[PDB]
Amino acid sequence: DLSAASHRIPLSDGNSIPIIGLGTYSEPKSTPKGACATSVKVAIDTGYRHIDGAYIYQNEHEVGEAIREKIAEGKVRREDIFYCGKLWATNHVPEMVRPTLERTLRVLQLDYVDLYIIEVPMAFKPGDEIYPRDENGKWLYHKSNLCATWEAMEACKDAGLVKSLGVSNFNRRQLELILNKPGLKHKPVSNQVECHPYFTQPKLLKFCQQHDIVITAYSPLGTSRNPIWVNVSSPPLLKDALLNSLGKRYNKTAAQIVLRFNIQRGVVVIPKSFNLERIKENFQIFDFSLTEEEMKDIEALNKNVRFVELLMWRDHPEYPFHDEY
Ligand SMILES: NC(=O)c1ccc[n+]([C@@H]2O[C@H](COP(=O)([O-])OP(=O)(O)OC[C@H]3O[C@@H](n4cnc5c(N)ncnc54)[C@H](OP(=O)(O)O)[C@@H]3O)[C@@H](O)[C@H]2O)c1
Repeated sequence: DLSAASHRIPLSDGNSIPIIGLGTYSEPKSTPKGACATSVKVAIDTGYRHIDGAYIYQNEHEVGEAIREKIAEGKVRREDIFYCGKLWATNHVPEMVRPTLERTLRVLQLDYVDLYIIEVPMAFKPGDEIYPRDENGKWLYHKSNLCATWEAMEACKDAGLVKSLGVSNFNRRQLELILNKPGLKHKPVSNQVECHPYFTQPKLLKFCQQHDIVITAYSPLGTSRNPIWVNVSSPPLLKDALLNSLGKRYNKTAAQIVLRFNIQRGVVVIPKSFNLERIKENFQIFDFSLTEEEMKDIEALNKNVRFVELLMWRDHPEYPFHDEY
């Protein structure tokens, strides 16, 4: 059903989202300028029609530069491109939601984004710094009011600034808080969370599917394993015995195996790569399919261990990882 030329899956609001997209986060200090723009351009030439980014990644202007150039030359129309932006923790005050989205539209130099999501359920001290802390290093938190923040996101869709609304790093409770909100206008159509063979999100996936919420697997390849924030407790996902074994069977890499695993179960994948060859490799997942037995053996690889714990904020009231899901 899913092909390189056509792999968009339905969202509950009547829109659709390409099942594979290009992630664009890259460590600022160790990433050449223009690398994100080049990659987005290569991704689009390869066949990607979905790009995942965020203002705090500090390269949203490069993302816009690439999309606009590809539109300019006629490689794609704006409508063929799906861009997802994110609302960071220091911008959850209702009055700041729209101005924050507008800044991103100005950075991208686009009239709207296809998907705008609350980046994390935790609210931080409003200001310039994206990581608020006093002289003692104590993180400056802000009282979260997801319901209020959501109503402001809704107003943004009403103004035509965004086609779909969603969330990221939200547990069942935080999702319910919105899904049961009195007078809910636009339900979240997506929840972007860590998801791969080592963290399959079995219960959260069921919950979301139950409410017609599509899951977007971030860090679908198990992260770049940067110790600054990545829990390296688990061995490299792409070095996994079974994943590499199955790869040989289909003459595919473990990366292609894990990506295929998620899209075959209806989970959107947004693998990040700024490497010409790997960008292409990750897209070649429509010419084969895993058997029901292999799908089961891969799912059986789950360890219930996150590569992204965000432990520095485990004391925040809205930390999403205490609950079982
Ligand atoms: N919303 C959130 O809270 C959140 C959190 C984390 C990530 N995300 C989003 O999800 C995207 C994906 O996640 P992520 O960047 O953390 O991780 P990832 O996509 O799981 O892995 C990326 C790492 O894998 C390498 N890689 C890419 N393709 C590869 C292949 N075929 N074989 C071997 N290595 C490969 C990349 O290096 P090269 O670039 O050199 O190929 C990079 O070091 C982000 O970039 C971002 O758009 C969202």
